[PDB]
Amino acid sequence: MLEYQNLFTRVQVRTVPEPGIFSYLAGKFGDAQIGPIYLGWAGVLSLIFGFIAIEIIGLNMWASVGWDPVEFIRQLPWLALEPPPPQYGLRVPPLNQGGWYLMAGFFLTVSIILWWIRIYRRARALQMGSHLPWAFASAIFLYSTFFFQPLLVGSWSEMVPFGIFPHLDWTSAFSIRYGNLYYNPFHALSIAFLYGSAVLFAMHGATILAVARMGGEREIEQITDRGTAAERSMLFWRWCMGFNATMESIHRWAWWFAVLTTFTGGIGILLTGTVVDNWYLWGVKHGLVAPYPAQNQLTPEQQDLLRGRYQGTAPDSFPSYVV
Amino acid sequence: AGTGNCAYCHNVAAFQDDTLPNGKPLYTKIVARRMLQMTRNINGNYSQHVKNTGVTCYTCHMGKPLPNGLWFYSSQTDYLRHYLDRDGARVITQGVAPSNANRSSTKQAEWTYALMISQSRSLGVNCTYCHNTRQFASWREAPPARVTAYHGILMLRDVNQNYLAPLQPVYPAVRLG
Amino acid sequence: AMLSFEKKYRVRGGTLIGGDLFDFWFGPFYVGFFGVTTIFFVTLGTLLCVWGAAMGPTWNLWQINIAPPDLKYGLGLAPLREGGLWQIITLCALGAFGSWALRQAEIARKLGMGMHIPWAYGGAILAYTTLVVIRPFLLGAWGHGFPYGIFSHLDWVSNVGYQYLHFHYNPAHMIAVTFFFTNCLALAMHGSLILSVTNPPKGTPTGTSEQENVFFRDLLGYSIGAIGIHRLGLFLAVGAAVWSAICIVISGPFWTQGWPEWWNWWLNLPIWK
Amino acid sequence: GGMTEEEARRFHGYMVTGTLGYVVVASVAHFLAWSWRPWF
Amino acid sequence: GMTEEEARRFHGYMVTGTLGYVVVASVAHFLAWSWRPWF
Amino acid sequence: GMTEEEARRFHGYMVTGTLGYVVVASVAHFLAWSWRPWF
Amino acid sequence: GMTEEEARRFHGYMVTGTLGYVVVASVAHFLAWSWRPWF
Amino acid sequence: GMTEEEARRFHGYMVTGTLGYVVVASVAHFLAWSWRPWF
Amino acid sequence: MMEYIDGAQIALYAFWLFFFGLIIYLRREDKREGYPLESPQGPRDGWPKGAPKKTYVHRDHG
Amino acid sequence: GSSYQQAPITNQRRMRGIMIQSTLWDMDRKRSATRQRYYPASTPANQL
Amino acid sequence: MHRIWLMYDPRRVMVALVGFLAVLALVIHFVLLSSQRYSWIENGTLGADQAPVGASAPAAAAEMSPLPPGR
Amino acid sequence: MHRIWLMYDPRRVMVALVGFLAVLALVIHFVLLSSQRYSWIENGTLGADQAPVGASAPAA
Amino acid sequence: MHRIWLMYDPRRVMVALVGFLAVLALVIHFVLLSSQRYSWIENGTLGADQAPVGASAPAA
Amino acid sequence: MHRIWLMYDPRRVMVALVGFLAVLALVIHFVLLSSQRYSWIENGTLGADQAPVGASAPAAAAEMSPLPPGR
Amino acid sequence: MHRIWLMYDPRRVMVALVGFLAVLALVIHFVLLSSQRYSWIENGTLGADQAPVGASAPAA
Ligand SMILES: CCCCCCCCCCCCCC(=O)OC[C@H](COP(=O)(O)OCC(O)COP(=O)(O)OC[C@@H](COC(=O)CCCCCCCCCCCCC)OC(=O)CCCCCCCCCCCCC)OC(=O)CCCCCCCCCCCCC
Ligand code: BCL
Ligand code: BCL
Ligand SMILES: CC[C@H]1c2cc3[nH]c4c(c3C)C(=O)[C@H](C(=O)OC)c4c3nc(cc4[nH]c(cc(n2)[C@@H]1C)c(C(C)=O)c4C)[C@@H](C)[C@@H]3CCC(=O)OC/C=C(\C)CCC[C@H](C)CCC[C@H](C)CCCC(C)C
Ligand SMILES: CC[C@H]1c2cc3[nH]c4c(c3C)C(=O)[C@H](C(=O)OC)c4c3nc(cc4[nH]c(cc(n2)[C@@H]1C)c(C(C)=O)c4C)[C@@H](C)[C@@H]3CCC(=O)OC/C=C(\C)CCC[C@H](C)CCC[C@H](C)CCCC(C)C
Ligand SMILES: *[C@H]1O[C@H](CO)[C@@H](O[C@@H]2O[C@@H](C)[C@H](O)[C@@H](O)[C@H]2O)[C@H](O)[C@@H]1O[C@H]1O[C@H](C(=O)O)[C@@H](O[C@H]2O[C@H](CO)[C@@H](O)[C@H](O)[C@H]2NC(C)=O)[C@H](OC(C)=O)[C@H]1OC(C)=O
Ligand SMILES: *[C@H]1O[C@H](CO)[C@@H](O[C@@H]2O[C@@H](C)[C@H](O)[C@@H](O)[C@H]2O)[C@H](O)[C@@H]1O[C@H]1O[C@H](C(=O)O)[C@@H](O[C@H]2O[C@H](CO)[C@@H](O)[C@H](O)[C@H]2NC(C)=O)[C@H](OC(C)=O)[C@H]1OC(C)=O
Ligand SMILES: COC(C)(C)C/C=C/C(C)=C/C=C/C(C=O)=C/C=C/C(C)=C/C=C/C=C(C)/C=C/C=C(\C)CC/C=C(C)/C=C/C=C(\C)C(=O)O
Ligand SMILES: COC(C)(C)C/C=C/C(C)=C/C=C/C(C=O)=C/C=C/C(C)=C/C=C/C=C(C)/C=C/C=C(\C)CC/C=C(C)/C=C/C=C(\C)C(=O)O
Ligand SMILES: COC(C)(C)C/C=C/C(C)=C/C=C/C(C)=C/C=C/C(C)=C/C=C\C=C(C)\C=C\C=C(C)\C=C\C=C(C)\C=C\CC(C)(C)OC
Ligand SMILES: CCCCCCCCCCCCO[C@@H]1O[C@H](CO)[C@@H](O[C@H]2O[C@H](CO)[C@@H](O)[C@H](O)[C@H]2O)[C@H](O)[C@H]1O
Ligand SMILES: [Fe+3]
Repeated sequence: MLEYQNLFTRVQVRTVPEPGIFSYLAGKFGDAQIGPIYLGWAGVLSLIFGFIAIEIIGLNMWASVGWDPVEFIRQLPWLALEPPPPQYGLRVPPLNQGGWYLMAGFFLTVSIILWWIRIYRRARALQMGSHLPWAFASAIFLYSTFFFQPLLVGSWSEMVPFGIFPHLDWTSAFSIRYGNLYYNPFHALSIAFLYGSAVLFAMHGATILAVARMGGEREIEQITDRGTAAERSMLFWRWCMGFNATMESIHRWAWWFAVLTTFTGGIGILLTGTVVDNWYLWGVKHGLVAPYPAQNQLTPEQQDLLRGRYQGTAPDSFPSYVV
Repeated sequence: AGTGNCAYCHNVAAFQDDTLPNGKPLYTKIVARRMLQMTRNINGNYSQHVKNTGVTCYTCHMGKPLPNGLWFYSSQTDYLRHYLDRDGARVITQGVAPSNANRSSTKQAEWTYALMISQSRSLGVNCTYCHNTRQFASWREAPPARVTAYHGILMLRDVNQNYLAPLQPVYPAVRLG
Repeated sequence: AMLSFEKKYRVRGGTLIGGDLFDFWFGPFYVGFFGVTTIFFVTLGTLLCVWGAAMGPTWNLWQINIAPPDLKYGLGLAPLREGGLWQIITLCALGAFGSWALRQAEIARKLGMGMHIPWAYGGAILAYTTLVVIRPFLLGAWGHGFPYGIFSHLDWVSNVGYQYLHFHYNPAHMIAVTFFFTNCLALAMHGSLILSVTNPPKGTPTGTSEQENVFFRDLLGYSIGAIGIHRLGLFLAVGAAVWSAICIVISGPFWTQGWPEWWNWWLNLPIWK
Repeated sequence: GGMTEEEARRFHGYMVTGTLGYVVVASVAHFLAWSWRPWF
Repeated sequence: GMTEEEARRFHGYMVTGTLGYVVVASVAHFLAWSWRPWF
Repeated sequence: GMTEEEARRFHGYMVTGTLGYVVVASVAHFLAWSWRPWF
Repeated sequence: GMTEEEARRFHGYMVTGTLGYVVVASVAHFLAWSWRPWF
Repeated sequence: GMTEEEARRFHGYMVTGTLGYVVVASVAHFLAWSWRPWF
Repeated sequence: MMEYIDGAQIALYAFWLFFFGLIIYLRREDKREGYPLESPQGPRDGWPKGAPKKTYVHRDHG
Repeated sequence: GSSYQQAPITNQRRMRGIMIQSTLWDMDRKRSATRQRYYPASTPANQL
Repeated sequence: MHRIWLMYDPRRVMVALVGFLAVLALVIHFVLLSSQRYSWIENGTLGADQAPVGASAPAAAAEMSPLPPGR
Repeated sequence: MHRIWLMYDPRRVMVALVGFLAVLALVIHFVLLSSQRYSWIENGTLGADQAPVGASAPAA
Repeated sequence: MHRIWLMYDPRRVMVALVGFLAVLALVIHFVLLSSQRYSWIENGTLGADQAPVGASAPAA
Repeated sequence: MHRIWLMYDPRRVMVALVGFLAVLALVIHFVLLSSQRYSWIENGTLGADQAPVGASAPAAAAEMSPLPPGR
Repeated sequence: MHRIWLMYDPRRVMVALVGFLAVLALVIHFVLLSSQRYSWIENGTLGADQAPVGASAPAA
């Protein structure tokens, strides 16, 4: 699309030899190799473990449509590799009843951890702060609660199924089971930071593009040697809303809002079914729930008649009614 | 059976007979006799569901021998068995803290959710017809239709267990699952 | 009070309306004509929210609930005690949000900046206007708007979702969620990269655009560049709100069944029907 | 980068015989299909 | 890229390899048809 | 790249390793067949 | 990179380690088969 | 990096630590076996 | 045996105390440029007081 | 249930996903896809 | 007609032609494979009279009154 | 016809061929395996007269 | 035919081969292990006379 | 045969090999641990005649139940 | 054998090894603690003759 700076409209340029003293260097910033996409030992291992995880998921999905490759594509978003049955709790389940699930979950988790090691080592080698590995750690924290919350309630059956629509079925059913997740205050906070991340990157993206013709996009120079582009960015927000960040500190606001999305998220999941089993009733207790006029009223006879039963096991027989 | 089609049920020379001249039973007449008892049982005992609208043969059959929505045994976890031999769909805890009273799985909430989509489609309504979805367990916040819906479950269990399912030996095999 | 470099920038000019009359500051804030109209709408709309709380059942902040009218009033103004007050507050909110964007355009003009910030904020205004004007208009009643209350609007979101049985299956909603999630990832990466070159381990020289370029290429396998990452953030953040506005405006006015059965077209493609 | 008219003449001869051979195989296939299970 | 001499030599292998593959597949179809005909 | 006699040397190993692999797989298949035929 | 003599030295260890590992696995399969045969 | 004599010096500790670890593990296993044998 | 106090409420105020501490920290970082403010009747620091202006050590190349 | 009896294999679903009956099979009635929903009949070779 | 290869680069056209034919051929086979009459993997050994035929028009008074299947 | 290899890089097209043939063969084997008649892993030991056949048109 | 190793770098071909053979071997074993007839971990000690076959029992 | 180490950097080969062997060994142990016949942690003390055979049925257990009692 | 430490920096191998062993030990302890037979925190004082055993085969 068209753009409000000339910079790459036309007369883009080719470094025919490498940049770093299009093309790329083959050399080192200190001891860090600069040419290929970095892996190291942890990157290589992460790809092997993660490949087998994805391969187990795909093969179980494909087996579930009876190996039919037409149905494998046609039905793909409905397919899943599913957690164990509830009766097993934390015991090892049968291979076709969640044993492959826990195996793929294990290999995926190791693959994620090894990818964090990779990023951590690469940040050190490039002589950079560890901000990015700890940002990624906050995402891993939320992910890990999909293991620890099932552990704390005592059943692998509560884990998230691997599958496009099936994991969204789980997301809805989790909120249904625990009495409406909107009344989980850490879910509410996690949304506040999720929305705030879109607010900040909209504001910051627009701000830097609004001064890009004055070099505002060269943020490292503007941080170390403040130009008029940084000054105008500070003054716009000060005049708009009464206060402002700096060119450096807006990236701290950005960092924390993103990080706090998954951090508060993880706490809300860990609290669910361990401390609070019905968040709406917790909302009533602590005064979150707005009153509405009653839509129906039960007699005492209906209060006993309309009590249900908690859901049990499926029938394992096909009864004849011959009589 | 279509108007004037007494031959669908009867040996039309001998309306009192429950068999053909060959001695083979007029299965359609034997079924229809049970369908009368079933219709009286619906209109009489399940007024909390059908009220003064009631049902007649036309409600299911609509001019045809086969009603819609016929179902048969398949999987154990088939949710339609809520209308036959199963009982209990509740999964929500009636208290703040976890307890031993409710140990329902998130898979059991998925099963209730599947069942409730079927009911919504069966009536062409959405969940808010019977619930305030801020708390699915609540009856006070739900419309009164939720109470009628519950009696519909109890009615179907009686209809299926006592009338439809025991007709198994009467039907020809082409009608069976 | 002023930043130690600020006074130099406080010139006249750049106003869209009103000339020099409102072209002045109040503390840190620039005023301008749309500053005046902002404070008018903010004050009126806020005081009517306080009145809505006063005539409601409680002062508890979480529980206050200023509901829209019944659907039977259609596109008319209800009695104020029956949702009409929600309608007046909605007109105040539209006036405030519009004034705020136009005031930002005056500020950007006065500093010689591009208009990017007003237009980005336009994406939020679009989503709001879709929720309370456009979708309720296409449905034929203002009562389809969401109530103004911190938790009572979450009850509205819940019930609107389940009006379509399984709102996760809404295709535009899946796109909007993907933008919101990818935006949060991109914000974490960009924030971390800038901070990690400007704040290296103790006793290490300050980093460079080359180091962040190299690290970003190791993360995504390509080099976005400094202008590109800000373009991408703006695209993701604003695109999220635009796809949000789409996903709600199609729900009801255009699609009325459950969202899962929308996917029937995919199952029926002739290559595999 | 180009194509001479003389080179095009040579290429076009192959292009025609390839197309014709393909059309012939497709024609035999359809008649096998038709005699197995006619669609009209 | 290739000289016409390379193209001439490559074509000889490429054609022979293609026809060898088709021959092997022909026996595979002969064996499959003998075991369970599809018409 | 590599020299043509160096490619000759490499090809001998590829052919040998392939033949070794095919031999092992042939014995594996025949064991499997004797254990539980699939036709 | 690596020299031919260095590659030859490495290959001796690499072959010997591979074959030693396969022997240990052969014994573990002997023990497993004796405890609970799978055919 | 290390010299080859430094690598030989390090290796003697590495072998010793590995042996010490295996010894402690073997005692731990024989205790576990005596408390509750798995075969 | 506390009826009203529960673990989720305890956690939430733990977060609030952290969060307001974070906002104080972020506003100190926001003030490393352009502060102290200028006004009549002299300089102004706002609240919280800003952290000092920050010098950055360049890489040598000689 | 006090104990579990296995269904015949032709009554066992290949797809373990819990909502699939409502979210897919309620609208999908392709014949080949319907057949794939259950495991096929399986018998010891003795009994053929 | 060979002048057409002066106007369009045969490197582009041969690739485009092969891609077009490959996709078309695949589409037609999968359409047929998903039909009932030409599901040839399952039913290819049926004779032409035995093969499925899609439903006709009612081809009658379109009003008829039924009789039960024999018990 | 060998001049076709002057138009197209033989290295690029030969890789494109092998990639195409591999995927095509895999699709065909899995189409067969998931059919009733050619589910040969489960039913390969059946004789040809015993193997499944899809439904005919309904008899008169 | 050793001149194909002039045409393609054996470093790339031999990696692509090993990758293809590893993935293919995993797929075939997973298919067999998911079958009834070759569920060999659970049933490998059954004789061929009583291993499962994908056919219905006789007499309807 | 040793010239394969001129062709590939052994520092990279050994990492990939160890990763491959680790993943393969872990897969096989978890496969066996999930089987009936070889669930050795629960049933390893059974004699070879007493160990399961058959039990290839896909649903050996009930899919749907409450969680075990939670004290 | 020692020349492996010229090929791989022992600073790194030792750290990788210690982490590998820690994760492996955690996995095995967790697998046992989750088991019925070896849930030693609850059942550790049971005698070997009293500890759970997985079901013997009816082979049905
Ligand atoms: C939930 C997750 C997401 C939630 C997301 C939440 C994000 C929150 C972002 C907003 C926070 C920053 C706001 C800010 O710094 O504004 C500048 C202003 C003044 O300081 P200054 O700018 O450095 O100096 C200028 C001033 O000294 C001289 O200026 P001048 O003479 O020209 O003008 C007059 C003065 C008069 O002061 C005021 O009028 C402001 C009084 C009200 C400030 C309330 C701030 C919000 C507190 C929120 C925390 C909590 C309060 C309970 O200065 C001004 O005119 C400045 C006008 C600034 C207007 C800012 C309005 C922001 C409203 C934010 C509403 C947020 C709603 C969520 O600062 C302050 O007054 C102090 C604020 C310090 C941060 C709050 C920390 C609270 C920690 C906990 C309690 C601490 C007790 C000691
Ligand atoms: C009916 C549905 C329920 C509901 C149920 C849930 C549930 C259940 C959860 C959330 C959660 C979240 N919900 Mg909610 N949610 C609802 C309504 C909403 C609404 C709304 C407008 O109505 C919004 C905006 C949100 C918003 C949010 C987010 C704030 C939060 C997720 C944070 C995040 O970044 O996650 C996205 C980020 C991640 C998942 C992190 C992933 C990181 C890992 C490391 C990535 C690994 C990738 C790997 C390498 C490769 C994978 C390969 C494949 C396996 C093949 N919800 C209603 C009430 N919501 C979560 C939460 O935190 O709750 C407190 C959560 O668990
Ligand atoms: C480079 C040499 C030529 C060649 C030269 C010959 C000669 C010469 C003869 C044949 C003959 C035959 N070839 Mg030729 N043939 C070639 C390529 C092929 C290809 C192919 C896929 O490219 C195929 C399917 C065939 C197939 C055939 C058969 C129809 C026939 C004998 C059986 C046979 O297959 O033996 C197995 C052979 C192959 C699979 C091909 C590869 C082996 C060599 C190149 C050919 C067999 C040589 C034969 C033993 C010579 C005997 C001569 C005596 C005087 C009798 N050839 C190559 C390109 N072929 C014979 C014939 O016409 O019989 C009626 C014959 O005399
Ligand atoms: C702060 C919270 C947000 C966040 C942050 C975040 N995520 C991150 C990071 C950060 C800061 C990273 O640095 C990290 C990253 O790498 O980013 C590019 C990551 C990441 N976030 C990811 C995803 C992700 N993040 C999400 C969300 C979020 N991330 C939050 C919104 C989501 C959502 C919303 O669901 C997802 C899906 C990944 C893209 C990435 C971590 C990648 C990773 O761990 O990969 C592990 C490896 C595999 C799964 C294996 C892949 C296998 C190949 C496909 C096989 C190819 C063959 C192979 C070569 C064979 C082997 C041969 C060997 C010899 C090599
Ligand atoms: C592009 C899409 C994203 C976006 C971007 C964005 N938002 C922006 C901007 C940008 C680029 C600004 O420049 C602008 C700004 O100045 O930020 C500091 C703004 C802004 N985004 C804001 C909020 C906000 N943005 C949100 C979302 C989004 N913002 C999107 C995700 C949300 C969500 C999802 O909930 C919120 C709450 C403000 C902080 C600010 C706009 C300030 C403004 O308009 O001020 C004038 C008006 C008032 C101060 C008060 C008006 C009071 C009313 C008259 C009465 C109340 C009516 C109201 C409807 C009641 C609702 C009650 C609730 C409980 C429902
Ligand atoms: C087949 O058996 C299963 C397992 O019992 C039945 O499912 C039960 O009921 C469901 C509500 C629930 O979902 C499920 O968890 C399970 O509890 C299924 O409905 C079929 O039921 C018939 O067979 C039952 C059986 O188990 O054999 C039988 O039960 C009664 O008889 C047996 C044998 O004497 C005895 O063990 C049971 O305790 C006994 N139970 C009761 C409640 O009487 C059913 O008979 C009756 C009257 O329930 C059968 O039901 C019918 C209508 O035939
Ligand atoms: C069908 O069969 C039932 C058999 O019960 C007949 O019912 C009889 O007549 C009813 C009026 C009465 O209520 C009932 O108790 C019973 O007495 C019914 O009428 C139909 O009858 C025809 O088929 C009969 C059948 O069973 O095959 C046949 O009955 C006669 O022949 C059988 C042997 O084939 C013998 O067992 C019966 O006892 C015998 N009955 C008599 C009364 O002769 C009927 O034939 C005759 C003559 O009645 C059939 O009726 C006709 C008109 O074809
Ligand atoms: C469920 O069932 C479904 C899936 C449905 C059914 C369908 C299945 C399908 C479609 C299958 C298709 C299979 C297939 C297709 O082609 C299979 C193809 C198989 C092939 C080709 C195997 C080839 C193996 C070759 C090997 C192992 C070679 C080893 C070489 C070695 C060891 C030597 C290395 C070099 C050395 C040592 C020294 C060099 C010298 C140097 C460097 C010097 O000197 O410098
Ligand atoms: C799903 O299945 C499930 C259920 C999980 C089951 C299956 C499990 C499986 C598959 C397990 C596999 C296990 C395994 C595979 O190999 C396990 C392999 C284990 C190994 C190799 C352990 C090795 C340990 C070695 C140690 C501890 C060494 C310590 C050394 C020390 C202390 C000395 C350091 C040097 C010093 C101090 C000198 C400095 C001098 C210097 C510098 C100088 O002098 O210069
Ligand atoms: C031939 O190759 C093929 C064609 C098969 C390759 C193709 C594959 C395809 C098409 C794959 C498709 C994959 C898709 C679509 C995947 C979708 C995945 C989604 C959407 C997943 C969403 C959420 C999943 C979550 C949150 C899972 C979390 C699991 C966790 C945290 C599990 C942890 C397990 C641990 C830590 C340990 C387990 C082991 C035990 C319990 C024993 O502890 C030691
Ligand atoms: C070597 C570790 C193997 C672990 C597996 C179990 C032990 C099996 C082998 C034990 C015997 C020693 O094994 C043998 O060691 C010698 C050196 O000592 C290696 O010898 C290798 O390096 C030496 C120089 O150091 C060269 O001269 C020789 O040509 C080369 O093969 C052999 O490659 C290996 O076969
Ligand atoms: Fe930036």
